[PDB]
Amino acid sequence: SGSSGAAFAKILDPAYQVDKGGRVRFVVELADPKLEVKWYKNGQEIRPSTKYIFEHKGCQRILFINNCQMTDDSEYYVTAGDEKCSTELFVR
Amino acid sequence: SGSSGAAFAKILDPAYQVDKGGRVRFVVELADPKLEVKWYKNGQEIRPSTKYIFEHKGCQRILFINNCQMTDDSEYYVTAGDEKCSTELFVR
Repeated sequence: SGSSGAAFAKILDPAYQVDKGGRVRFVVELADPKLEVKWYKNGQEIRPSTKYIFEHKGCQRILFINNCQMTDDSEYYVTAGDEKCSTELFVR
Repeated sequence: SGSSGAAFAKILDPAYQVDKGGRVRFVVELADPKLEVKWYKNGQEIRPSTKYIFEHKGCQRILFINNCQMTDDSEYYVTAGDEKCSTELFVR
């Protein structure tokens, strides 16, 4: 059963919004504080840069997207273990 | 912006569980009571059968999976408009 593979103590909200030029913060909580996660934008892996800042605080895994523009208006997902959850970012 | 495409008033819960031989009920709520939805099991469209019963009550879109077995332990998603949400079903 997929039950033995549960990895998310807290998943992403269904959707988030942000004003143009603003910053959005995505947060998920893992059961295992040592488990690694990967973030994706519309299916392509996101990596640390000036647009994307990643933080790891114990069980929390955070992704900040800076200077949000319409190019950032998209679906995003994060993987942990054999699971994944997604969200939609709406840029105003 | 994807904001003008929002179609889910209520999305699926992150995960559901069910006992072997039991029945599970998935429910989502659309903003538009006339909008059609499609359900998928691990990426393949689910159709009305004895295993799958679909109900439409105003804005609510429901899917019942009967006689759940380990074969039903899987990821599922539903689409509405240009959006989709997913969930995991754990069979005990």
